[PDB]
Amino acid sequence: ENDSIAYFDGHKDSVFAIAQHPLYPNIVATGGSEGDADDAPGKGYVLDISAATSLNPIFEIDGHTDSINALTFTLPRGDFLVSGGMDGRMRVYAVSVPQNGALAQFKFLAESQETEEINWFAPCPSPDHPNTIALGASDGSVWVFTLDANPVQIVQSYFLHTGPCTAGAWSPDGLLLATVSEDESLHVYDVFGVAASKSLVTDNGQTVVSLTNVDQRFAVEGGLFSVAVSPTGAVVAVGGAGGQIKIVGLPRLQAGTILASLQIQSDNIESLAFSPSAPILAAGSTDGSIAVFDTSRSFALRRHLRGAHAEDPVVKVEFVKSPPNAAMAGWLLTSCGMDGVVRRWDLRGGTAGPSGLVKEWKGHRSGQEGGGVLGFVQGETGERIVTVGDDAVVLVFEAGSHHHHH
Repeated sequence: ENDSIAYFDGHKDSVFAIAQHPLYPNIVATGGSEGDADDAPGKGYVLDISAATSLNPIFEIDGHTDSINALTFTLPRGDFLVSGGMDGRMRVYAVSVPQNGALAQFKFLAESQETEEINWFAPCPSPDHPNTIALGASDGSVWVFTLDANPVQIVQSYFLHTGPCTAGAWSPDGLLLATVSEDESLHVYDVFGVAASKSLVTDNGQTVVSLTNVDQRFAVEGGLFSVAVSPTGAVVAVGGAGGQIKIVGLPRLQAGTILASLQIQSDNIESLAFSPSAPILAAGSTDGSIAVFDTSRSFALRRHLRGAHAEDPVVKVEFVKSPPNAAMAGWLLTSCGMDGVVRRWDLRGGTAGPSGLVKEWKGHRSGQEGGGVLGFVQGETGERIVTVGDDAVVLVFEAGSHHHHH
């Protein structure tokens, strides 16, 4: 019924976004809508989960005149907290986390509003370019900013998509940024100019891969909604309408060709994740299923988990980076859905060539009752999961790998 060990009910309506500090997993920001009126503002909070039953915020994020839709702490060390709204506002806060005193301080620095609606954030993982963030917007544009020193630098502003930019993902080296659109296009941007210097950019001078609706072998009718890049940076996966997934080659810094096409599930692929260390790709669908493909076997189907979240949308799937049982590295997947449940899966099973349900966490309302889980973070080890719900609640769950035996 309710597996949570703590909660936060301060949001007045849908909690759309959540971010976790990269060094301090107890520091989590949540953001969403304060109501359904046309003029309802957005609101965010910063929480300290180490206090985990009712949580009290350590900071409040004000200034958004519409729902907060995106949050991120910057890489590598969370120097900034950035909020992004349906008002197009990007608000930048400096973060200080004193190992001495009672910790976290947050200071507003700047606001940028180059678009009307922010759809997503993705921090750049390049160690060479700290505190760099990308976003995609409803006008199809993709912006890359660096937070340094006019504290907001514009690194890139791209206008290649012609419809809403629905998702973005960096390559692991942080040199490429892959984004997708409702208009069915994929563009992979040479953000820092490295590919251009190696004569690996397309005719438009900006991308290393550009595929659109005119490319018949690529076109996914109804649009693209998710994107993920493999751990070696060798391929990008895009997911879209009708359960379709396309695998496209990237240059290593071969490029732009379709290496595999998939369509096992029946509705929008809303979430895609490559395992960080097992040769598998997981896809979550609006139809409630998760599908697992073997990346070293032409993306053969390993397992089709029908009803992973009943017949409600699978909103997010994400691999546990460093599970307590080191032997399970790369094989443990956490998912959340509009059924109001968070689940974790052991993906070793299935057809691997030459259920797997591990744990369920309940507490949110289902979509049918006005809830649904819209997002989560789970730290490095997956042992503490913090959720955001359409039922305006934030929950904290634990995996309990440490039994504290006597």
